[PDB]
Amino acid sequence: SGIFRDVSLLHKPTTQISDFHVATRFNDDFSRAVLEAEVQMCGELRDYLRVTVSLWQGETQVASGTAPFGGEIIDERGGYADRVTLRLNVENPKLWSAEIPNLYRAVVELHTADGTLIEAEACDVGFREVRIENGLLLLNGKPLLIRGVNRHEHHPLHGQVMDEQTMVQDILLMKQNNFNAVRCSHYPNHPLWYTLCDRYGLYVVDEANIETHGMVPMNRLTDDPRWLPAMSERVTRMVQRDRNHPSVIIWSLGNESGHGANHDALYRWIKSVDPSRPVQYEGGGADTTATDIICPMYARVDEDQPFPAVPKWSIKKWLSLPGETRPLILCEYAHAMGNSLGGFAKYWQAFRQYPRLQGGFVWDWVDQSLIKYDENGNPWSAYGGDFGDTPNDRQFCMNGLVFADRTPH
Amino acid sequence: DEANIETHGMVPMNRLTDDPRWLPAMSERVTRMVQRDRNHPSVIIWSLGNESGHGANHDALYRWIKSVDPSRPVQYEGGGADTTATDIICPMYARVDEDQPFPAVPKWSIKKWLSLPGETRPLILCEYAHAMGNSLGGFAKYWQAFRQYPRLQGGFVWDWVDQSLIKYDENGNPWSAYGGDFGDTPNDRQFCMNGLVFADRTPH
Ligand SMILES: [Mg+2]
Ligand SMILES: [Mg+2]
Ligand code: NA
Ligand code: NA
Ligand code: NA
Ligand code: NA
Repeated sequence: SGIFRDVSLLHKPTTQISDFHVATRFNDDFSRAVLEAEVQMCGELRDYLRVTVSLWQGETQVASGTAPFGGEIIDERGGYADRVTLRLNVENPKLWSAEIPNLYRAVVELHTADGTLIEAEACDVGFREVRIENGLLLLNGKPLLIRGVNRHEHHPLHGQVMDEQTMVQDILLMKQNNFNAVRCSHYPNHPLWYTLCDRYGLYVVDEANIETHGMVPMNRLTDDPRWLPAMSERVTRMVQRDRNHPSVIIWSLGNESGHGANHDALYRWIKSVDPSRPVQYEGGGADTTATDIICPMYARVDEDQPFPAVPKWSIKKWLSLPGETRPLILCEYAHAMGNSLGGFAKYWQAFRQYPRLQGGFVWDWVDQSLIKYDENGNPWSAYGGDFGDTPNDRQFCMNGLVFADRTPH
Repeated sequence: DEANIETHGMVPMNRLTDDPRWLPAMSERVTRMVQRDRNHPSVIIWSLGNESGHGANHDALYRWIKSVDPSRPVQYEGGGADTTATDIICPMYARVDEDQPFPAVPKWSIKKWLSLPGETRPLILCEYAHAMGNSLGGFAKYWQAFRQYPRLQGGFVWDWVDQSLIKYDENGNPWSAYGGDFGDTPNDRQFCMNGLVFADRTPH
């Protein structure tokens, strides 16, 4: 517990950019795109106001548009007098992917028409399309093969406080070891994480901070309308914060909270507000109505585990169950606890052989061990119960491909 | 119940089946079988023939059947086993786990075939486990997969009975003959003997 992420003070003008969303849509062969930027303002609404959105590739300005406020009519009462949508055409855009993280810079200027900049906001933009078609998850029209890992935010001396050095150290090692994707198990990450994945190039599953694993049954709260408000905020606020990062390719509704009607309501909310990314969620059997991707945890390659209600079928068998057509990407597989990873090659042979098996996220990146000091003051790696904590789950916190100090296992 | 149409020896295999001038001749082989056998309850699926590639005539006859007799699915393996002329993926000799990616008409592992993008049909092999001589090795692998995958609904082994013919030696004693034993040439030698049983019905 604690104030474990940054604290900052931000000055905004009274008339200000209160939100902005960037979208990139393409023609059939990705040789042409339209960047659309919806900008909202708060404060003093007057006809002299304008928004200019400009797009840059390095020091070159590739496109630019300026418009006054006032969006299209949307209903019988008119439109949003406090919003404007700019549409910029971009020819032959450089596309973003984890393989080549090409980025542009969009600068959003709020200004008077006669030239006074009130304030400017901005973001890195990655031109890419994410869509599931005919049972395949495609990025820029090609089927991805997810070489992923789940990564908690953990430092053996600082706990849950993340620092830039550590995050960079982690991304370098991930890429050096042929990973191309990371799942934010199980909550939104420190904001710099997304910037780093956008820039170095990693596909990201951004996940709402909702996990109620200890309830019995697991959906007791998620199926209860009284908890819809608290859950809604964890999903909606994450989307509002991270929707313009190109690294985020899939939204997740949280983890191990069964399948409740509140997940269905929230799945639909995100599909309405952000049609650019698929939404996934493993709870309730990994292939419920609240997921666009079959995303089991620890389903085996050939072996079925037919538990009642929530069986974990062989992944090859799961894809062809009667009526199923979605792609399957394990949200967790190959639990790397201790001397583990036995059978890892079996998963990769399957992924390469079956088109709709598009990979998965290993559990997990780094052991959650903490540093303790002995009588002589020498450091040593501690696990559950080592701090007097009880009940505890002992070494179950160490499931990493790397030790807490980032030395590889 | 399968129409008497097989043009395996043409090059390419659908040379006649894609030619409209052969539509009439083919149509009769399909329509007159349906007219004759459509009241038999044992017939559960109609087949458009065998190893004749995939031609427009097949599509035409597939729809004829579906229109006159909706009570039975229609299958046909030619042209890759999953064409528009078949309601069942019905490959011949596709293996359980191993793909055989031949050009144009690949034979995918049956487990993978079910799940190719967009595919939803059931899979029943029209022929599998070629029982020629000392054979049937790996037969259990097919059955373990059929029981594990709902959409893998079985198959028809190739085949029941060896096509050997009896000949008699100098002393008048009978012996089992195969291709070339009658002076026939060219011939395909023992490839006519692929059965689970000998010609006289003694089992292999
Ligand atoms: Mg305990
Ligand atoms: Mg010969
Ligand atoms: Na694949
Ligand atoms: Na754990
Ligand atoms: Na089956
Ligand atoms: Na034969």
